[PDB]
Amino acid sequence: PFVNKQFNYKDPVNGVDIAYIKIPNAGQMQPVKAFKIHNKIWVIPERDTFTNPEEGDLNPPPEAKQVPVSYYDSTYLSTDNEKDNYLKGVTKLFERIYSTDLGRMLLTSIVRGIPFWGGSTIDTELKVIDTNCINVIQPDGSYRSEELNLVIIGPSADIIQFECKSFGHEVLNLTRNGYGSTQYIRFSPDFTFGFEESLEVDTNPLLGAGKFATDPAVTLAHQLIHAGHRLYGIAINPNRVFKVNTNAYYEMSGLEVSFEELRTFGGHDAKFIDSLQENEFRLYYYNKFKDIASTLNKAKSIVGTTASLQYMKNVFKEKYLLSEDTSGKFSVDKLKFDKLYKMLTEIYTEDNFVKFFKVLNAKTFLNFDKAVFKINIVPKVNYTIYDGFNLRNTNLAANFNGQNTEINNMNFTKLKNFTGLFEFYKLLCVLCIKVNNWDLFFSPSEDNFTNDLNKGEEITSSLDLIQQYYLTFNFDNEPENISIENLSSDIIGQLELMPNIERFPNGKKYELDKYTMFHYLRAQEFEHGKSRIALTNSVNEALLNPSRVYTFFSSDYVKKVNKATEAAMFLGWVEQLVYDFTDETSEVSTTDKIADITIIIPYIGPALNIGNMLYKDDFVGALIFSGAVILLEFIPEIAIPVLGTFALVSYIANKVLTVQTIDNALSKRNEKWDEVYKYIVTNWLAKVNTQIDLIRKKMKEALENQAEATKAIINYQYNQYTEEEKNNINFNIDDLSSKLNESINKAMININKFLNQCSVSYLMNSMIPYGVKRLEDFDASLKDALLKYIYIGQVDRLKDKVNNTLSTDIPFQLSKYVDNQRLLSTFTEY
Repeated sequence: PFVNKQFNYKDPVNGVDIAYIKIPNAGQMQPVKAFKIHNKIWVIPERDTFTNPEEGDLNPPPEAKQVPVSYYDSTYLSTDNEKDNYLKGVTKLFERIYSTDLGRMLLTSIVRGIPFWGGSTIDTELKVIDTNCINVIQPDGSYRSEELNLVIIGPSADIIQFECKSFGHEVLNLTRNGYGSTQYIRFSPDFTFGFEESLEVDTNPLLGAGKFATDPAVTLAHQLIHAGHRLYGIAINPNRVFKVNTNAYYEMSGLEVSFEELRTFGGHDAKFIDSLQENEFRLYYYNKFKDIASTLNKAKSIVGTTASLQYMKNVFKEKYLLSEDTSGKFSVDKLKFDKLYKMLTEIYTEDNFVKFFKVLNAKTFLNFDKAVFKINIVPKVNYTIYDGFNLRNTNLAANFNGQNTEINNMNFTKLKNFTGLFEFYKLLCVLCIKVNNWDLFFSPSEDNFTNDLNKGEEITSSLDLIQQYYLTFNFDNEPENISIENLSSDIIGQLELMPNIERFPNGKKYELDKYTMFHYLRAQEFEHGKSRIALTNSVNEALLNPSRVYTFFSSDYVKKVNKATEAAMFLGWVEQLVYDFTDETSEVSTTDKIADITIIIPYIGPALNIGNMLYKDDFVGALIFSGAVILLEFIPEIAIPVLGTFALVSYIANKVLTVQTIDNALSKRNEKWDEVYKYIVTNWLAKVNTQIDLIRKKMKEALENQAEATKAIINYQYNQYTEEEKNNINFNIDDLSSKLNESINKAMININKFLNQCSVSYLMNSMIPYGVKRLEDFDASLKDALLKYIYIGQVDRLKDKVNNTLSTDIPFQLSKYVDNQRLLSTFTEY
């Protein structure tokens, strides 16, 4: 196990594994008790008031942070019992992460990744940096400095803001120049992020309603991935922000997401960056690693400890995986460094940890949080090492009911979040309404996507991979805690300076002439008023009178819900309403007049007002007329310029050299096809898939709103009765709620199928042909050039080979480019 001996906040100070410590700070701080849990890893069950002098208070600031959920409470982690609970939770979380294979990989890598000793001015001498060592005070009083790699401190006033911190150098960027530094992780195991999800309906038709609770193991794995990245000095510069346009009303106010976040999240999240930027980052960090190798080569002396040159040379060689030769020449081998970079960049990702834990979690960042939950995971009756919340041999093992906040009510408590539901907003009007900042579309800018297609080019002559990496990994030896000369009494250090993020303006007003989908979504909202709720089809009426609620069903539904009947036929009323709702939500129209669109669901038309046009049948007509363009709020700007014509190098009288040139030309032709396909797929994912995802989520929200509205109407009607009638009927609205939610799911599968078909048909009809035209022109410009190039020996055979190869376009295989069950499933039938 990771934690060898158990720790509690009552053990008297020892001086080896438990001790009062002092960490670097700008001023002077008092010693704080700390528990070492493994080699080079310590924990401080105290609130973060030491590393950040600016964060010297645990009270809510007047300006709320730009985070969808934030819980503030100064009382937490102030009592001894709370500290013991925190220590137990952290130990259990570390054990759970160490249980899995990928977690063991990550923990071994983090323990191995000791920072670099580049604090010396002499070009041939290595000296430890003060900002990477901490002091431990023995009971007698004589403190001793020690190295370390990780520190866990209870979060700051923002109790769920889990952001890694570090102490940098005056002129060096230790987090991105390959030097590395110890990472202080603000982690809290007693709180979790409670979000909603509806993508598991296909695999779990009996998926429960409500939100879901994120496993804290995933959050700790994310923070640990960030710490491991910053330990190896491969983090991306923070100014590389994923810029998003904010001028449009349908555009976000701002989403400060770094490229490091994209790299850490993994999965589809890692596909928002093009291959060019990834290659640039890889080459830049390769240059940094070779610089580090040269620095190791030129260094001859160690000052600060008794450790010899050989031991530290071996330690840093294991840290950076450098190919040192017989003469001690450390070189950055391309293959080993590439494997290490791939492992740290793509293997160590949140998506892989979600797959390994077998827990429900968000796939992209766009489905922001909605609640914060207080949890206790110290007792085994609530959370176990192996399975987590989804305990085995219970009713919570299947369908991920253990992580449900409505089924596992005993383990979760909904706390108050400080960020108001309409605290950050935009004012849209044509009745100026307030639309939440986190409910808006994600619009990437055109600058974030860069390509080298127009540049010329010259011709010369899954879990399986994780298992293989485990079989090829080593867990034999970890770096030792070598004695080091004591540092100063106070470690003077300053946190790494972060780039300033300008406050996004709040309450920007937009004047329009058409009804946005947000207006229609808001028109289907009520306030649980005691007065009778009336359904209507005019969105203007719903948005003016808050008692009225807009509905996109037929007039029969409105008539049926707007009538009045005594308790004699209410028993019939309930079943008629549930049957009509199930019928209308499950309605479908089949057509073949639009390519790749076999389902043309009409009621989407007036629900989200996608077509800017009232009639649903006219929406059917508009869809079969104009393809999947109507769904997208803003048409993405896809532009493939003229491809770089190949430059084959002539080789006179060397026939086999000519053959190698003609083979490399074909290979790079296929690779160019694949790369253009990948670029277009990335554009489709970034600019179109997010819009369809938001439309799907908003349609689910609208359906749930309609169900809640009709449920409120029937509840109000039932409340109007007498007590004897209520007892005789015994109308249990929970059963009807479950029935209507199941009808919502039965409609949701069809809605998912339709939207998946539309989002794949847009790629097949309006994005791929643009590239295919360019590459067909490229083939036309290449075949004649190659024919000129061949003008001795096997002339005829070469001509047949080239004509056969460039006669047909390479087939588009969506499987190799995007890995998702729904998209592949809908692409299969065509």
